[PDB]
Amino acid sequence: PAVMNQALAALLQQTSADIQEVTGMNRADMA
Amino acid sequence: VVDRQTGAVVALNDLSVGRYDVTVDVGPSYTARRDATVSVLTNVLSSMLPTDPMRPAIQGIILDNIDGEGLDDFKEYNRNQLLISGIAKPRNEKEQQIVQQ
Amino acid sequence: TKLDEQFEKYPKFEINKVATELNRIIAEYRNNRITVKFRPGDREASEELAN
Repeated sequence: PAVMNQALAALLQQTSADIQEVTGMNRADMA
Repeated sequence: VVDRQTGAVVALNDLSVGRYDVTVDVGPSYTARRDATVSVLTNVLSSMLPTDPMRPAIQGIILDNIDGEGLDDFKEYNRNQLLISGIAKPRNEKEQQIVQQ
Repeated sequence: TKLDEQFEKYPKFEINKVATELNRIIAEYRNNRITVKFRPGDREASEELAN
């Protein structure tokens, strides 16, 4: 049957985290 | 004796005066004398219960030393309120013979 | 590299992550701007002069 290599999952998780990380006294904190 | 003064055409250093009667110490660095006075009087405050009698006098003396823009009328009113209660010690120009009178 | 008589280039992705704290510092400054203020002295007419 089909298999999922570890590199694809690593890229999926990493990009999913990095999009949110990059895209954003209390008023100053607000982006 | 109520004033400490020195004067000469060129500063004269008397060798017989001796050491002064002051002590050298360290403390907070203030930009102006008003900041130091306000800080010390504020530190004196907040240690007194609300019913103390000296609190209005302390508050008036603190507000006397504050500096700002467009507070002329308020400052004059505070000075008059201190003068009529015998704390300001009028400096013998007009308020000793007008306000005190 | 040549890669069988070509010049295909290496992929060069970028993920900027050093700008968030810089933007935080800039916003912190711009939230509370400062300027020059003149303090009076021990004279009879320093208040009006400073004003």
